[PDB]
Amino acid sequence: QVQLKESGPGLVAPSQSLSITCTVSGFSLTGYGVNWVRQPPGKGLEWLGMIWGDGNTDYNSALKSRLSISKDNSKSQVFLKMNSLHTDDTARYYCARERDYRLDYWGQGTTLTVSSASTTPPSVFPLAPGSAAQTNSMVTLGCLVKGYFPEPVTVTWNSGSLSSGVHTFPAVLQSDLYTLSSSVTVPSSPRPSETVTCNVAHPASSTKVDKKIVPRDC
Amino acid sequence: KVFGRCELAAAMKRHGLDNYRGYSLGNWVCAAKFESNFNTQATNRNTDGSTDYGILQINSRWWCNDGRTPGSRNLCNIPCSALLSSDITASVNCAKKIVSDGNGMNAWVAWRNRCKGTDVQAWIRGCRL
Amino acid sequence: DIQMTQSPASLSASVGETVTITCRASGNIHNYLAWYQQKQGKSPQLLVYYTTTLADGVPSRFSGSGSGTQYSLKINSLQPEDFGSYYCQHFWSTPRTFGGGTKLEIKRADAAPTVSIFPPSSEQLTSGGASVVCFLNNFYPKDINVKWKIDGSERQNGVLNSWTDQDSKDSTYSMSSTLTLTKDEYERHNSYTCEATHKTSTSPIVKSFNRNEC
Repeated sequence: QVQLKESGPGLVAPSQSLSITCTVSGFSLTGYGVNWVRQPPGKGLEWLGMIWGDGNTDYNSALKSRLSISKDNSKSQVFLKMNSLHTDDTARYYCARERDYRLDYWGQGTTLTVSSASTTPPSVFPLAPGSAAQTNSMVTLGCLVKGYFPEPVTVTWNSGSLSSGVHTFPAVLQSDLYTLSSSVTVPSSPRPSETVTCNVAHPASSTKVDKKIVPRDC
Repeated sequence: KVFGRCELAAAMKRHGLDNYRGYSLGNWVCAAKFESNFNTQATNRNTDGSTDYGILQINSRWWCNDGRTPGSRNLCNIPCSALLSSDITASVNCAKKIVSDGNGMNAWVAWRNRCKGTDVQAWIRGCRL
Repeated sequence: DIQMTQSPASLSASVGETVTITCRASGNIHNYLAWYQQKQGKSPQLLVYYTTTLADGVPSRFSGSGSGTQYSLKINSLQPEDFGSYYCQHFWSTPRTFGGGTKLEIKRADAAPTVSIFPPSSEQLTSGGASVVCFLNNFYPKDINVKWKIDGSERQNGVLNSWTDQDSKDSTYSMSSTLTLTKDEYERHNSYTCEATHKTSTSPIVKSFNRNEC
């Protein structure tokens, strides 16, 4: 049963070097080549290089100076080393088995983020409606999760009891730091009669924050 | 006959070996080369008293009967001498029955020692096919 | 080296429809083309190799074609489980290159967004920053231009957008936009508009607040 699992260091600073291992099980490294492919967030797949069963290696024309591939057959291990890292090599890195000109078994991937940023806990700011005629079927409420690093952040409404109407939008990066949002739609009859809270954990900084969404003032 | 790399490549292709049971053509050219060195009249007696025949070195103990072999199952139903021709048709047709059994191409030791895990598509790059 | 030009980039089709994706090569790649399917956040998986051979376990509604430079993947009578991205890869010599991707997405009915602008939280103004947020939820198609307007003039500096992947249920898109300002610059102005233009709209969906109202 063929398995490929890759292990990287998760976050790394620009301009340093990266080694990712890809351990394989279920075939011998002597008999199959292994490829390295990568996908930038929200971009297509990009071929990085390969090492054939006989140890010969081939590379992407343009990254040839930075990539170096090798393997220890005994150990069932292929190794990828990148150098002169730029924030642009922030991507999910996969190794794949090659069996006669098709990559037929891929691993799960490892995400690599290349940043200079330090661990920053978020700032959750309750978003309440301006007091507009919320005497209509539904009302939309939010939480702005601003300023954290690294990803991810988890956003549940009401300890996850409220699930329908939720829309967590994916985090955008501004200046080294991330910003995220979630809207939720409840009927006027839930709000502000019952409470709605966004709960936010950012495991990295060991930060849990809950903000009750409370109506606006005048 | 001794074939040339692309000459053989085009004939294995005429007989349907390109991607036969998902093995790309270069797999076949590469195994002809490390088995017979592309020589159709190749014959090699083996320690067990059987003989390997032709360009893909098909063995008389299982695949062809030659009279001299103890236990000839003759699974391709072929006279081993039919495999020493220069028309590859019968050596190909029995290769198709060998590669449809369990081990695919691992049947041929030279392929799984010198071809498996190498850029076998190199044996056909350059040929007009 | 040989580059692959996949077309179209994105495609909307209904379940049961038959779609056709295309890869074009800058050189003859001699039928060494593979096609991979990638579902939402999953490792790609092999579909067709050597141009026409279906991989183990793959359904008969999938069919590869081509020779030389023009290759195709036809999918007939689309199932729900066939939406996602499709990639071709050539295998003629190294380096190998993939095409760009085709995102096959579920066609549904036209829909307008539920726009919602939100004034800054007081806890934020306390810290001195001011993000006005605007949610444009559950619309279809995906195309929509959002534009911010401080006191009648449009603003481009400071805006930050995000879209969700098409919804699993009801197949709509939602989009957040955030204009960030400083507390200071914020109190120097009065109306805050979130303007949206999207197919259904004759004239845009507009959403305003004024700092003095509550």
